[PDB]
Amino acid sequence: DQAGKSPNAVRYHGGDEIILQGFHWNVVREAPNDWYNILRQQAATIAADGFSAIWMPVPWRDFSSWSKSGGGEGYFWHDFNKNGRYGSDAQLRQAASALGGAGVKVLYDVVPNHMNRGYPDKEINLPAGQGFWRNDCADPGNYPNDCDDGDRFIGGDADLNTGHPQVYGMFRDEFTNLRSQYGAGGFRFDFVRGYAPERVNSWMTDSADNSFCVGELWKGPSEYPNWDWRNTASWQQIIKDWSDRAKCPVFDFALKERMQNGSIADWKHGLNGNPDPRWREVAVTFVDNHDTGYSPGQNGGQHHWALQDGLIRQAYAYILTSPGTPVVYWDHMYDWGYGDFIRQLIQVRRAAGVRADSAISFHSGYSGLVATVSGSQQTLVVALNSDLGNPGQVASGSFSEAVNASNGQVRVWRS
Ligand SMILES: [Ca+2]
Ligand SMILES: [Ca+2]
Repeated sequence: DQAGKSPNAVRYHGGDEIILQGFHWNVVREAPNDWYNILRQQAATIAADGFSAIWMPVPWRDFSSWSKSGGGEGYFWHDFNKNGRYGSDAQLRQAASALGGAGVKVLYDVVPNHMNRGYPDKEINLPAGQGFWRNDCADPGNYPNDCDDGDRFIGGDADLNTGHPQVYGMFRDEFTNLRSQYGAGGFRFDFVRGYAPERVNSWMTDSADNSFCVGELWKGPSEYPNWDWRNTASWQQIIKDWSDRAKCPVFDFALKERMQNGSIADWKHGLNGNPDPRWREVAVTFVDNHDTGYSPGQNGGQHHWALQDGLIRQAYAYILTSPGTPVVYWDHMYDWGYGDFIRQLIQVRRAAGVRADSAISFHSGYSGLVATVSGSQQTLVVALNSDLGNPGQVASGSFSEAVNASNGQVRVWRS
């Protein structure tokens, strides 16, 4: 495990990570209070599967509820107290210790934008009029106000002024706490549209400068004001700009949007297919998450922007063999049976020495997606839903079949 910063000081931790998203949306309903125990017991497996890092659920306790229903998942926490719906503080430490022990870094999901303000019994009480809240200032709309330099969450009445010295300080100390007592190797920043990118850089600088970080910025061009450059920019340029300011890798929503709206050939338009390595290397690719995808149980979870089952293998084949840093959804790996297939690809990625900044070229004369990836050990030829007949039609060298699945729809060759 190589550990540096990118040539632009982006905290990609050597560009060699392979992340497991360690939960699904309904864990709190399906394995109530038992999730950390399950992870502790799976640690050896996760490690054996080839993951270098795991994205843990929000550790901050959440006892919210709303009604079809939800609550307690962590995105509406009331405290920094770890005795929540995923398990106890003690179980968390054991889980973290087991994962860290098996060689898997622990990335914690953190939610700095808002908190369950109205929760009666909480350890954190910030009064109104004092400037701790967004709503302490005039709230025109879902736009920055003087009390909050980002967008608001729903109504914006739970929005924190993360720029308030005492609020900034509060998060900063919790981040240090997670690192010193909960074995945090990094953080996944939730709803980065809600506060300044610069703040993420400060928090990282202050608490875990050399760790891995990733921000989730899900906001399309049409969501910015008409006069904003972003209103007419590509998905790639919007997320790249955030990454440049936060100095953290960013979820590849450009690739997700093409997976959802374009054809397989169009997948070459995510951040990760960018010809500039300074662009590609900060991309954190995924297929689905707790939000966009399905989850076992209750109403199939959230499924806000789910990838159809007929493209699941193709999607994994693509992210596991290409530039950027890939993320595997718990469910595809461990619930739905794609595990064996994902394991082979992880092995293929590792054997070829594919990293965040590896070069990728797309070949125009065949159907589907055809790409050549220059891994540091080997060259891979990837043909998805293609008529390509032999790897030699697009690349020089001697190739062996590495993967052949879904009736030739997924094919990978190594040099
Ligand atoms: Ca690394
Ligand atoms: Ca906000």
